Amino acid sequence: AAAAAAAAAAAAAAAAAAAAAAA
Amino acid sequence: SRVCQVTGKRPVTGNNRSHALNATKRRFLPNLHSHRFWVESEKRFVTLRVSAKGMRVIDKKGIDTVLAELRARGEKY
Amino acid sequence: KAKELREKSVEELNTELLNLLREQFNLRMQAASGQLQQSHLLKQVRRDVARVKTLLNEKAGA
Amino acid sequence: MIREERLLKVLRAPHVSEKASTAMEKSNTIVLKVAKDATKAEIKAAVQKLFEVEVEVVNTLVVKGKVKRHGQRIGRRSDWKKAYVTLKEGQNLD
Amino acid sequence: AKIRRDDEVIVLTGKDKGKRGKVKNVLSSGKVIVEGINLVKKHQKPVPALNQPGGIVEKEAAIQVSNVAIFNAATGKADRVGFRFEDGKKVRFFKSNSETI
Amino acid sequence: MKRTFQPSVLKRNRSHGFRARMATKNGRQVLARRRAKGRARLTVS
RNA sequence: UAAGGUGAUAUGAACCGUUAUAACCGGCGAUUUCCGAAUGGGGAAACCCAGUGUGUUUCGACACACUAUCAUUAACUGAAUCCAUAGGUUAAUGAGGCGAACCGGGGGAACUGAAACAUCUAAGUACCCCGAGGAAAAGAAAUCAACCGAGAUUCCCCCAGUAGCGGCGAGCGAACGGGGAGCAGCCCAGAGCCUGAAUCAGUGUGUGUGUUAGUGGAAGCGUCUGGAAAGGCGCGCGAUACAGGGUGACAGCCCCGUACACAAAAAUGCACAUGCUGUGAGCUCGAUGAGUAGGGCGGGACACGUGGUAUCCUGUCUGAAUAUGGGGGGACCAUCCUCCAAGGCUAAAUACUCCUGACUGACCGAUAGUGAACCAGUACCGUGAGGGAAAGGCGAAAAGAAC
RNA sequence: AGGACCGAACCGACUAAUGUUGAAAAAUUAGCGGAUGACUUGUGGCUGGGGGUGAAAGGCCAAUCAAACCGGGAGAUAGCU
RNA sequence: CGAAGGUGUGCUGUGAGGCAUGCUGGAGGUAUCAGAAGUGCGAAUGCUGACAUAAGUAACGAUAAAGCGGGUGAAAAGCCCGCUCGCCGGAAGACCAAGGGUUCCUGUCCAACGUUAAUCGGGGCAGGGUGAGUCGACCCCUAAGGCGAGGCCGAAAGGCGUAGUCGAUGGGAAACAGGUUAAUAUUCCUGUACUUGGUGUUACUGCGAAGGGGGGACGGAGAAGGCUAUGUUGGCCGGGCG
RNA sequence: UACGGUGCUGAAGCAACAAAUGCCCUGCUUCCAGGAAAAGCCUCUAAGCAUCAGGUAACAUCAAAUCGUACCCCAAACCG
Ligand SMILES: [Mg+2]
Ligand SMILES: [Mg+2]
Ligand SMILES: [Mg+2]
Ligand SMILES: [Mg+2]
Ligand SMILES: [Mg+2]
Ligand SMILES: [Mg+2]
Ligand SMILES: [Mg+2]
Ligand SMILES: [Mg+2]
Ligand SMILES: [Mg+2]
Ligand SMILES: [Mg+2]
Ligand SMILES: [Mg+2]
Ligand SMILES: [Mg+2]
Ligand SMILES: [Mg+2]
Ligand SMILES: [Mg+2]
Ligand SMILES: [Mg+2]
Ligand SMILES: [Mg+2]
Ligand SMILES: [Mg+2]
Ligand SMILES: [Mg+2]
Ligand SMILES: [Mg+2]
Ligand SMILES: [Mg+2]
Ligand SMILES: [Mg+2]
Ligand SMILES: [Mg+2]
Ligand SMILES: [Mg+2]
Ligand SMILES: [Mg+2]
Ligand SMILES: [Mg+2]
Ligand SMILES: [Mg+2]
Ligand SMILES: [Mg+2]
Ligand SMILES: [Mg+2]
Ligand SMILES: [Mg+2]
Ligand SMILES: [Mg+2]
Ligand SMILES: [Mg+2]
Ligand SMILES: [Mg+2]
Ligand SMILES: [Mg+2]
Ligand SMILES: [Mg+2]
Ligand SMILES: [Mg+2]
Ligand SMILES: [Mg+2]
Ligand SMILES: [Mg+2]
Ligand SMILES: [Mg+2]
Ligand SMILES: [Mg+2]
Ligand SMILES: [Mg+2]
Ligand SMILES: [Mg+2]
Ligand SMILES: [Mg+2]
Ligand SMILES: [Mg+2]
Ligand SMILES: [Mg+2]
Ligand SMILES: [Mg+2]
Ligand SMILES: [Mg+2]
Ligand SMILES: [Mg+2]
Ligand SMILES: [Mg+2]
Ligand SMILES: [Mg+2]
Ligand SMILES: [Mg+2]
Ligand SMILES: [Mg+2]
Ligand SMILES: [Mg+2]
Ligand SMILES: [Mg+2]
Ligand SMILES: [Mg+2]
Ligand SMILES: [Mg+2]
Ligand SMILES: [Mg+2]
Ligand SMILES: [Mg+2]
Ligand SMILES: [Mg+2]
Ligand SMILES: [Mg+2]
Ligand SMILES: [Mg+2]
Ligand SMILES: [Mg+2]
Ligand SMILES: [Mg+2]
Ligand SMILES: [Mg+2]
Ligand SMILES: [Mg+2]
Ligand SMILES: [Mg+2]
Ligand SMILES: [Mg+2]
Ligand SMILES: [Mg+2]
Ligand SMILES: [Mg+2]
Ligand SMILES: [Mg+2]
Ligand SMILES: [Mg+2]
Ligand SMILES: [Mg+2]
Ligand SMILES: [Mg+2]
Ligand SMILES: [Mg+2]
Ligand SMILES: [Mg+2]
Repeated sequence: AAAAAAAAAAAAAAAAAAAAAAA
Repeated sequence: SRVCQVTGKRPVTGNNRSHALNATKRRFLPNLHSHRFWVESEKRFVTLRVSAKGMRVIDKKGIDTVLAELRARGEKY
Repeated sequence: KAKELREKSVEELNTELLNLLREQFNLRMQAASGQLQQSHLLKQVRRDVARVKTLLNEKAGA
Repeated sequence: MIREERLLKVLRAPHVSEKASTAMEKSNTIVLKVAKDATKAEIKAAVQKLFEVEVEVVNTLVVKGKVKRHGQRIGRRSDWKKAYVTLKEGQNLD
Repeated sequence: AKIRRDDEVIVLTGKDKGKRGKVKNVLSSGKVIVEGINLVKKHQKPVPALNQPGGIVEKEAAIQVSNVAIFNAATGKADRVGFRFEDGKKVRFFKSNSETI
Repeated sequence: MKRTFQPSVLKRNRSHGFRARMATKNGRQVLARRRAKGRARLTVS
């Protein structure tokens, strides 16, 4: 048959800062 | 509810104006009491959610005519 | 065939309905198995039991 | 007394499987495929009246229909009811 | 409908204009099937059951109903067929020489 | 960890079912907003 | 109407049918499971449990019908109570729910603009709620006007961005008057006496018209190109039809049509012809809407923000005259002019399109046009409200590649 | 006997290392605290956004909280990029 | 006798451009002069689709562990079978509820899925499969609580609440052992049971409730006694003399 | 014998000891922080019903409906 198992890339969820910030 | 059972005086709305004209919303409530009215053609007492102008209009007319008008308005008085 | 099915009595239409139903049941049990080449008889008996029940419904009460 | 057209409407098919054949030979139980809203007393009265065979007790279950994918669109097969009608001791019914 | 089942038609266009033949059966959309004129060479892939051998069979495929016309044998031409009410029963008739089929 | 959907069909039908939508006043406008939207299943039940 | 059909992907077996009970289409009926206002009680919507009455019963039980709540009235009753009263028992008579926009009413913001912000603006806008109709509201002067005069309401164009209102800022913004669309006026405030005539509402027989199936419907050939001609070439004909859509390449003359001319047993919207049931016009005399108009206080609507503020509505206290009387004429007073509130009803012009048809497009042609040319509010995501896609094209005909 | 003791279930989360576009949008390993109580947990109910709840950190309220999410006002506004 | 469009060339214009033609395409295009614009893209961390790059690089997801022969096929490290080896053994074993919804079993295929191969599979396809008086729901009874006829209250919506009526995670009658299926079993079959109701027959007489009462009907910790599940040892029966 | 299987037969089938968190236990001792509700079920009667109905010890006879019963269920199938 022809399944064509290619759904769209919904990838990006969130983020954070979490970094040593120069200040 | 807050209804004069004689004259149908609903609580109206308006604005409290300040002295500096700041506006806010308010509710003018009709002056209500729960008076117990003496009829004669029924020879008993009956209560009414009457206002004070309702007590004065019943003072003017007589209670039985007002009860005729209230039953013609269709309510359990 | 409803022209002639008007021209039967009420209990005769009832018994016609019952015997049509026995034909429908035997055709149903046949076509469940490998026992039916005349396949149109199912449709024929089903439409005709619809007609007999319709004429019962229009006789009884009217 | 049950309606005769109702007893004619209930039984829809027999069943055709290895378990059905072995249950027909080893225990004298016919296996039927019956209507969806049948019940035990109506099935017993119908199987005693139509086939004209003495019947002890009836055992019913509801087969859940599968979910197939014909073509590419998914679809639901229709559920139904299966009934193990046993027969009396020493009594043939094909 | 004009072009009915029985009558010998003559086609007006196609690979075989100037040929003619009978009519076997008319389809839904308006594609009649004539007696062996617009034949097609349908290849056949076989089957174990159903009793089909499998080969080139030169059966007839369709030709559209606005390319056929009734073979007016009283003159030899093709002739558009009109209609007429006769006896309370609508029938066909020609246009050239106006006879009723 | 313990994720934020521990499914239980009793609570599911009791809080988002058709009758629990039909009981209130802005629940009947929820069902009338999905019928005009023409959805497949109106609620869970 | 009918020679072909048994809906679509979808071929197949099985059939039915060719003069009219095959099929197709329209009218009227009958069936109309279960959930849903659900309405017999319940509830995790599409399930469980009933009771009463009527039947039949091979006593195993099945079948049918009924049973919500309130509003109204009718009878039965019926407490502390003496009559009585609430209450309760049935009975009928209605409502309930959905539905896009438009309408009227009850409530009612904020971002924003003011180059900040508080008066103001945004706006009585969005939104919530109630009620009714195909329209709704308004509506027959206690209105204007200006010493002339007009004589309901609504809507459009002007007057006019004028006169005004305005931390006189931002902005808000009439009316008088004039041109048009359309124009319809009546009743209870009550008695005698004509005593059934105008009248409208509801129920019907007949005509005509329209809708829901439909029918007829003109007129072309030979040749070269080509796979095929509707193309080129020459030669004809129709036209109250050359609007359009197909057809193997661009067809008035191949097909379906349109122009025109007809057709409906049945339901039917309407103009009515008009019967029936309620209904009374008509005359005279009288009556002239009271806790009301006004007033104090606090608010709101008029363009009008308390300003010198008219006029309208009322939350509260008060409170007359009543036709020789009263309201208004933009504070207020006196003459004049005009009109008669405190009880109703009323067609039209006007607003709108979830729809049902016909028709048009200096509208889009698959990242456009609705989100959706396709089996889309679908897949899918979200507990849930909700969010929400992609995805058209072989050919002319499957002739879809025998071997 | 006890908000007693040492310690597995069970609740946690103190230190270190590993991972950190990992096996995992907070975990594994080795140790660690409580472990008859102000414990812990199953199942159902309740409190709704200036509101809840809080042995109180502005914490938690569906991987989001100095005021959730979804729709609407709405193409808010933007002397800014 | 070949339109748009696509790809090449040659000419020409001050430039945006224009014309002619060869190939591909297979049905539309439009002079001239005017008219109206959704009218010109290279940039907006622009939007969607496609394809690069890092790159055939990191990784292949528990440091419980594999090895050999025989079968199957075109193809065996992973499948089936056998022999060894290892790991869990208060679990990495068994039975369930919640939850999921045919994944369970057979036959067939390996396109896609499996982080690789695959004849294998919880993948595709066709067929099969769940049997209840006693298990559990449904039912009777209530808790926290929900809806709540009348009622009270509230601009409207509605809020609260009595009668009631729902609401289990609790209370309430009754089945165990053995055997079979590829797939069910306290359900099927064999043996032995038990419970609540109708009906009817025999004997006997105070029965009846929307009521009164008893009971149902209840904490934490601990301690002892009796036991049982269950194991160990002997005996007994059968097998064995390495 | 289809190497998968499948049918008939089939002896012993006791005793001692240890022993649970499970049972007696919804018990007993003890503490204070003072430990669900209603129906089943037993019983008393008012209404009334008057030897009619009913009740209860049997005895026979009929019923027990509908729904879930596959599979995973500390997981490759639920939530990630
Ligand atoms: Mg304001
Ligand atoms: Mg069952
Ligand atoms: Mg043609
Ligand atoms: Mg959903
Ligand atoms: Mg067809
Ligand atoms: Mg109901
Ligand atoms: Mg019930
Ligand atoms: Mg209900
Ligand atoms: Mg503001
Ligand atoms: Mg502000
Ligand atoms: Mg500002
Ligand atoms: Mg009106
Ligand atoms: Mg008036
Ligand atoms: Mg005058
Ligand atoms: Mg015609
Ligand atoms: Mg014609
Ligand atoms: Mg072509
Ligand atoms: Mg007056
Ligand atoms: Mg008066
Ligand atoms: Mg006054
Ligand atoms: Mg006043
Ligand atoms: Mg004044
Ligand atoms: Mg005032
Ligand atoms: Mg006045
Ligand atoms: Mg003046
Ligand atoms: Mg395209
Ligand atoms: Mg699109
Ligand atoms: Mg301790
Ligand atoms: Mg640890
Ligand atoms: Mg410890
Ligand atoms: Mg908030
Ligand atoms: Mg702080
Ligand atoms: Mg959070
Ligand atoms: Mg805020
Ligand atoms: Mg913007
Ligand atoms: Mg705005
Ligand atoms: Mg070419
Ligand atoms: Mg173009
Ligand atoms: Mg080109
Ligand atoms: Mg074209
Ligand atoms: Mg640039
Ligand atoms: Mg870019
Ligand atoms: Mg990339
Ligand atoms: Mg590469
Ligand atoms: Mg590198
Ligand atoms: Mg490297
Ligand atoms: Mg590597
Ligand atoms: Mg691995
Ligand atoms: Mg590894
Ligand atoms: Mg090997
Ligand atoms: Mg390996
Ligand atoms: Mg080990
Ligand atoms: Mg396990
Ligand atoms: Mg599957
Ligand atoms: Mg398996
Ligand atoms: Mg298999
Ligand atoms: Mg391969
Ligand atoms: Mg693979
Ligand atoms: Mg599978
Ligand atoms: Mg039990
Ligand atoms: Mg209950
Ligand atoms: Mg309660
Ligand atoms: Mg309540
Ligand atoms: Mg009420
Ligand atoms: Mg329970
Ligand atoms: Mg229980
Ligand atoms: Mg199993
Ligand atoms: Mg059994
Ligand atoms: Mg008691
Ligand atoms: Mg205790
Ligand atoms: Mg023992
Ligand atoms: Mg031993
Ligand atoms: Mg040895
Ligand atoms: Mg199971």
